[PDB]
Amino acid sequence: ARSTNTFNYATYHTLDEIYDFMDLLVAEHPQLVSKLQIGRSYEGRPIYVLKFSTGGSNRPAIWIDLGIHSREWITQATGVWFAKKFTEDYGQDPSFTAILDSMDIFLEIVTNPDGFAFTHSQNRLWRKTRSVTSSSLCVGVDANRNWDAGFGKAGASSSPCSETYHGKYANSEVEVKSIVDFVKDHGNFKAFLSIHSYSQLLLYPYGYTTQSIPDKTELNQVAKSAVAALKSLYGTSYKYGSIITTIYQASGGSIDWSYNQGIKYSFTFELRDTGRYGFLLPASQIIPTAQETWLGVLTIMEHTVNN
Ligand SMILES: O=C(O)[C@H](Cc1ccccc1)C[N+](=O)[O-]
Ligand SMILES: [Zn+2]
Repeated sequence: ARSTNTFNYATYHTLDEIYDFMDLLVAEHPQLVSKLQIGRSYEGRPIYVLKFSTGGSNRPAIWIDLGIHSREWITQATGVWFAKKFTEDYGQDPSFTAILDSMDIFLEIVTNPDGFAFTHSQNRLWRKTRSVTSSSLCVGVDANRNWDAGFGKAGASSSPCSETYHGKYANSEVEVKSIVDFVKDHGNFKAFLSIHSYSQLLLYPYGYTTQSIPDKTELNQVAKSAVAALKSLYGTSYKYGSIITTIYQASGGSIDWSYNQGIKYSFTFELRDTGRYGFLLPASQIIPTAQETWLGVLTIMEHTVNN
């Protein structure tokens, strides 16, 4: 409602409620958190990134995006919880305090706001952006097939009506270009975490090719350690490995792009569950999901500051 402590973390929210939450958290924690507008969506909604910083200086940074696929409600709900948790644990958890004392975190809670608004007003299962061209009656692009990393290769669809439509060219979606510009402008990201649901997976690059990344051994073990940390709280069991070996080919993906920019700790989370409820994860699962996922993310961040 009126403070981040009266905000209900155990229910799903609208775009406007999440956007309001950001302003409240900035107001309450002005020495730690600022709200950045990195662009506007196809339909002209502001695209917001929360910056968590204690100072500097172009500090080494962690990127986290949630809700690129709009129907994956657990992700935006987890993003809100993450934002609050950062303000809770800074000054409290020594490990996390050390991360924020030397690094910045950039958190994008609603990466596809038009899709999110649309899952509230029209179609709960909508996944793509809401871009339209006169070239087709079909709406939207899969924003996680739109990145300039194996763009247009097997693992995406060239058909505008497809749910995995890659768009006409790489970065055609302003929601993607806004991130690309921000990350390129910055130049000093060390981790890039893209949060999705569902399937309980922790994935590293690549999706578009079977070629092993030169950091495979390391990321595989970081992934194993993060999965163990996550499992430790409530027993939630994740599988892990490269995108292509674990699911299948997928092209134009965010972490393939981020990894190719030299951002080593590039991972994609697929949160709860494994299909019991699927996209329609019960609200009662929001806080436990956010809690355990935090443990996994923290594990990755600790490897970033110490490397
Ligand atoms: O099919 C997809 O778009 C995803 C598989 C994937 C996961 C990470 C990078 C690229 C692709 C899963 N996603 O949450 O729907
Ligand atoms: Zn997704």
